[PDB]
Amino acid sequence: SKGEELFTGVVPILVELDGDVNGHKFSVRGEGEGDATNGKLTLKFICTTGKLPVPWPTLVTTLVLCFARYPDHMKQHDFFKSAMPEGYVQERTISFKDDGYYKTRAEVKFEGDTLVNRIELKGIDFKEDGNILGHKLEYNFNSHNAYITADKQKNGIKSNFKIRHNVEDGSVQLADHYQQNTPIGDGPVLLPDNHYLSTQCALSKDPNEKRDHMVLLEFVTAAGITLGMDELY
Repeated sequence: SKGEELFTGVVPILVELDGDVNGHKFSVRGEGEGDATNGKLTLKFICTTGKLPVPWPTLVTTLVLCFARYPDHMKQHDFFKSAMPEGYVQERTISFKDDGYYKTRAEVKFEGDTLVNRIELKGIDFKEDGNILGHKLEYNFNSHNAYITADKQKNGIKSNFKIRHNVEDGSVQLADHYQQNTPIGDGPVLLPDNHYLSTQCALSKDPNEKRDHMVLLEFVTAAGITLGMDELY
């Protein structure tokens, strides 16, 4: 697979989400670019339907792991780029402790020169004045490591990880993520050995933007695979 050759430069990104949480419907559109050589994402997201009925941090994980920086000695473990340009399906259940859950299905694939992430999200069983529908979470996103494992019986990968959202009173809201990715095309994909992605996020606002929005700078770097001494020649 020569999919990783599509990420050697800076690649434009389009994100489209349609969401429905407890019947509160919304849409999000994001645009920016990704620089996989540095593991860098820079995106700005707009809620095109007005007010976002959930906190922006709860959508960060849903809103393009093909831009992770895989170190040279781990390039053979990069499922996400190997599926390109045809892409992969990314499905999650995100269970908020003591509250509701999101179900998401996304297609991540190239459309022309642009990497597109197109998502359908459904949220169920939320408390209308819980931390999510009640907008009680701080506008930030802690650094976090997500373990990747191969899912050979589906020709893809899976991952489980806990996101810990800061609550405005000082408590923590757990978002338990269960994730599965499977290729869209029939070409060859890389099934990785066990490793993890290390992610840092900086969330900001655009001063000249009146719509409900999120400016996002994110770094994703792969790690956790023993870089031995044979790989030195």
